[PDB]
Amino acid sequence: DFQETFKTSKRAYFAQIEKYPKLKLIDTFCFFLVLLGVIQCTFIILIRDNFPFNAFLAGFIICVGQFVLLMSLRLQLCNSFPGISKNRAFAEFIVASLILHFVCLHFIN
Amino acid sequence: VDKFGIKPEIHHIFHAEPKRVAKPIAVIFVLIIFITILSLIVTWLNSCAAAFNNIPT
Ligand SMILES: CC(=O)N[C@H]1[C@H](O[C@H]2[C@H](O)[C@@H](NC(C)=O)[C@@H](OP(=O)(O)OP(=O)(O)OCC[C@H](C)CC/C=C(/C)CC/C=C(/C)CCC=C(C)C)O[C@@H]2CO)O[C@H](CO)[C@@H](O[C@@H]2O[C@H](CO[C@H]3O[C@H](CO)[C@@H](O)[C@H](O[C@H]4O[C@H](CO)[C@@H](O)[C@H](O)[C@@H]4O)[C@@H]3O)[C@@H](O)[C@H](O[C@H]3O[C@H](CO)[C@@H](O)[C@H](O)[C@@H]3O[C@H]3O[C@H](CO)[C@@H](O)[C@H](O)[C@@H]3O[C@H]3O[C@H](CO)[C@@H](O)[C@H](O[C@H]4O[C@H](CO)[C@@H](O)[C@H](O[C@H]5O[C@H](CO)[C@@H](O)[C@H](O)[C@H]5O[C@H]5O[C@H](CO)[C@@H](O)[C@H](O)[C@H]5O)[C@H]4O)[C@@H]3O)[C@@H]2O)[C@@H]1O
Ligand SMILES: *[C@@H]1O[C@H](CO)[C@@H](O[C@@H]2O[C@H](CO)[C@@H](O[C@@H]3O[C@H](CO[C@H]4O[C@H](CO)[C@@H](O)[C@H](O)[C@@H]4O)[C@@H](O)[C@H](O[C@H]4O[C@H](CO)[C@@H](O)[C@H](O)[C@@H]4O[C@H]4O[C@H](CO)[C@@H](O)[C@H](O)[C@@H]4O[C@H]4O[C@H](CO)[C@@H](O)[C@H](O)[C@@H]4O)[C@@H]3O)[C@H](O)[C@H]2NC(C)=O)[C@H](O)[C@H]1NC(C)=O
Repeated sequence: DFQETFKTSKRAYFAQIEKYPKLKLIDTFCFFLVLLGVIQCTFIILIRDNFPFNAFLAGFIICVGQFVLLMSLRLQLCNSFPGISKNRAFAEFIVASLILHFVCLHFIN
Repeated sequence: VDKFGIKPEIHHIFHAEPKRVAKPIAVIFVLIIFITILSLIVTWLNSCAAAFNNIPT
């Protein structure tokens, strides 16, 4: 059952990431964006304190936000939406990313 | 005997400044994050292929 769908999906996935090179860049980025969030959470646990809560959140949310924007890009890039082309779906991504980076550099103070 | 004698002194009691972690631990974690960024930047250029083929001309 599950142990079979596992190989099936792994096959499909690696096939796609090899066929299209760019769909690996985003994936690598997303993987590391997880790690950084985990590192921050581990810090919060290792010290059992979250004194700069503004700072902690500004550092965790920039990762969550970048992850979700990358996934929106990967979905708009694997199968384009009706009125948005691959280009416009990269410029929109850039604008949203820049806005996120600003509000996050304003939150940490 | 109200308000006829010297009065006991009052002194405000303040709170405590929140404890900041010792700089060694913070330095260790900063190093971990820097190593993670480097590992990403090299995973792109090594295991993954960021081809840099189509540089505009
Ligand atoms: C009746 C009523 O209502 N009332 C109200 C009012 O109202 C009113 C209004 O106002 C008016 N207006 C005008 C203009 O005039 C009017 O109106 P109107 O007409 O109505 O109009 P509107 O409103 O607009 O309309 C509305 C609309 C509607 C809503 C519509 C709807 C619709 C619909 C459709 C529906 C929708 C929905 C839904 C759901 C549905 C949907 C769908 C579905 C679901 C399906 O009129 C009205 C009426 O008439 O108002 C007011 C106001 O204004 C209010 O009041 C307020 O309140 C609040 C609250 O309260 C609450 O809570 C509390 C607690 O908190 C409690 O206590 C309370 O209790 C109370 O009450 C109860 C009952 O009554 C009783 O029983 C008791 O006993 C008591 O009494 C409650 O519960 C409060 O709070 C307030 O207070 C405040 O304020 C004041 C001023 O003066 C003061 O005095 C006090 O003290 C307080 O304070 C506080 O707060 C503030 C803010 O808020 C501040 O400023 C201050 O400072 C303070 O704070 C402090 O403390 C606190 C605690 O205590 C804390 O938390 C804080 O902290 C924080 O913050 C800070 C600053 O910002 C910071 O700093 C911090 O942070 C730090 O730390 C931390 C920890 O450690 C850490 O983590 C961090 O990191 C840090 O950071 C820092 O540092 C760093 C470095 O290191 C740096 O970097 C940074 O930067 C910094 O930051 C934090 O934490 C502090 O401590 C008041 O009371 C009333 O109520
Ligand atoms: C909304 O509006 C309302 C009203 O407009 C605001 O409410 C007022 O808030 C005042 C302060 O927040 C409060 O005043 C305090 O009341 C305390 C309790 O009073 C009742 O009990 C005592 C006996 O315990 C009775 O004598 C009294 O009549 C009442 O029945 C008092 O205990 C407070 O006294 C202490 O503070 C004042 C002001 O600093 C000092 O003059 C006094 O000597 C006391 O000082 C001790 O505590 C301070 C720290 O607060 C220390 O700095 C000081 O060195 C003393 O410390 C010793 O004692 C403490 C234990 O108390 C001990 O831990 C320490 O180690 C030392 O041994 C003060 O009188 C008003 O009553 C209250 N009014 C009403 C109607 O509720 C409300 O704030 C507003 N909302 C806001 C602003 O958000």
